[PDB]
Amino acid sequence: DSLTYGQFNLVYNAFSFAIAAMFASALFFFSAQALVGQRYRLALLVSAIVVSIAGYHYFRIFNSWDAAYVLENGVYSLTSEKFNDAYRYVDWLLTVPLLLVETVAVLTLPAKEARPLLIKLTVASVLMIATGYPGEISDDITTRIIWGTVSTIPFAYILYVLWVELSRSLVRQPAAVQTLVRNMRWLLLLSWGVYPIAYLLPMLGVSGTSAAVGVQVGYTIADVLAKPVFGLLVFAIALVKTKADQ
Amino acid sequence: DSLTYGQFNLVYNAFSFAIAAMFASALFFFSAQALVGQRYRLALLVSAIVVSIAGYHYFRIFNSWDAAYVLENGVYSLTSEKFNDAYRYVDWLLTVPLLLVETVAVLTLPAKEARPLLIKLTVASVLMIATGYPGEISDDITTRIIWGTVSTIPFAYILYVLWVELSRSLVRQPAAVQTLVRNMRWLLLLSWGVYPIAYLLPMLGVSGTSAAVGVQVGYTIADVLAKPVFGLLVFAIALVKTKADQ
Ligand SMILES: *C/C=C(C)/C=C/C=C(C)/C=C/C1=C(C)CCCC1(C)C
Ligand SMILES: *C/C=C(C)/C=C/C=C(C)/C=C/C1=C(C)CCCC1(C)C
Ligand SMILES: CCCCCCCCCCCC
Ligand SMILES: CCCCCCCCCCCC
Ligand SMILES: CCCCCCCCCC
Ligand SMILES: CCCCCCCCCC
Repeated sequence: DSLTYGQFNLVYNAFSFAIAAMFASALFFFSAQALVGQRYRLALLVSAIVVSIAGYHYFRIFNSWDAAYVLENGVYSLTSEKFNDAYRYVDWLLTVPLLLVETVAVLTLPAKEARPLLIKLTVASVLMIATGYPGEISDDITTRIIWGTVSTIPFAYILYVLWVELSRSLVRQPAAVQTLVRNMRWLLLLSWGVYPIAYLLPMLGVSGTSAAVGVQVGYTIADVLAKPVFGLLVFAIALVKTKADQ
Repeated sequence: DSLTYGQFNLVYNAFSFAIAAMFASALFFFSAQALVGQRYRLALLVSAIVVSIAGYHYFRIFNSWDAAYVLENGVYSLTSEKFNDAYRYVDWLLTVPLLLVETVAVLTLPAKEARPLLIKLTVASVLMIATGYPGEISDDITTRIIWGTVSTIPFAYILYVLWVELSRSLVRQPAAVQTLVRNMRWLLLLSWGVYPIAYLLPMLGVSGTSAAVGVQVGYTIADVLAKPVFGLLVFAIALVKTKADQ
């Protein structure tokens, strides 16, 4: 249905803020390669690639939102072009595996262990995103609950596996490294937890237009926390690891 | 006069974006003290203080803008509470001298030279900001040109002195340090140059409401470039200097 002034702007502003955050962080992460040792530059480069891809999609998402509504009679009425919910899920399919690479890369695990860990996590993320999409686009609450519950299964698998692997990497490492890795553990858990909570809004009653606004804003803030903010923690780990290698 | 939908939002969004950028960078700069040597932590702390103060004032600026207009008849009409142009100039009076401290602090000059350099630059910045304010608030174009031209005199003095001092600090320093200091020279010149250009908009013809929107947006983007973005360059210099001290 139609959207109020404040509702259209909240999403409009959220997408504009995301474009700026992704592209500005892309420049930072790319240049920050020169501040860390050679062994950790791949994690910085992948982080720059992640936010560049997300920045491209938020540019497309911004245009899809702008073209979906029209200001008339003091409100925003729905136009003929429907909002493209697929841009975000296509973005997730590409960037979430890259986020997993960035995470494993800064920990410097041996290839015999890093490779099967990455495949299992990447396969799980594809299952998570693929099962979430039909529930995301449904107009039916029961359907949204069923697909979303299925999507929680690989979601819990990824977070459990990453918590254990990050905890196992702590051993022997210097104290400054250990504190950053422990805090990366929590930022991963809390930022990724925003997504299913935001997915739950259309079923907590409330107006359907208010729920749809909350979902779009929630996913956007979550993307900012899980990609550029998370990337800053990866950058700090690379700095301290570079120093420990003297 | 009254403001269109898009005009009120552009400023509304600009102030919201500034609050987020200042407070998020404040947390980063405060914590980044732990990534640099003890001799450079003061520059990081002052940078955190700068953006915390600016964040407070943009919170007050955001509320003053929100309270100055009211949505009615599909437009925004001017309310009884007038917008407070003084918040920004009071903010500049406090943070610009602190920005000058941050700049001198990361260069590690001796006290016999750092102290008189800081006093002369601080006195010039007060003169620059104080003479600019009467021209900023005038409804008369001739008055805006006269006070603004006077304000350009200490403005040019500050930029000339900082260019020379930064250039003189280059000597002997390692190659990685020298490139960052040269780029800090340019970011300072270009970011500070946005302010008088934005000040010029109300005299290039154009609608008065469009000019007022452009001034507020221009100053806000300039503040983001000259405080948190500039602070990231200071942080990089402190990182490379920490390493050169081995
Ligand atoms: C950069 C983008 C990222 C890190 C995407 C994260 C997405 C999730 C963690 C997915 C959450 C979902 C469920 C667990 C609940 C059902 C619906 C989903 C797909 C949103
Ligand atoms: C963080 C805030 C900063 C760095 C403020 C910078 C302000 C200026 C460089 C002042 C510019 C002005 C003139 C040179 C032209 C006349 C009006 C002014 C005050 C805006
Ligand atoms: C850092 C590189 C990102 C470049 C983003 C370009 C986005 C172009 C969108 C074109 C849509 C037609
Ligand atoms: C980082 C500390 C900044 C705290 C900003 C608080 C702003 C409070 C504004 C109160 C206005 C009444
Ligand atoms: C669905 C939430 C999964 C949380 C994983 C955390 C595992 C910690 C166990 C030590
Ligand atoms: C008003 C612009 C002042 C520019 C100062 C740059 C000085 C460079 C001379 C070497």
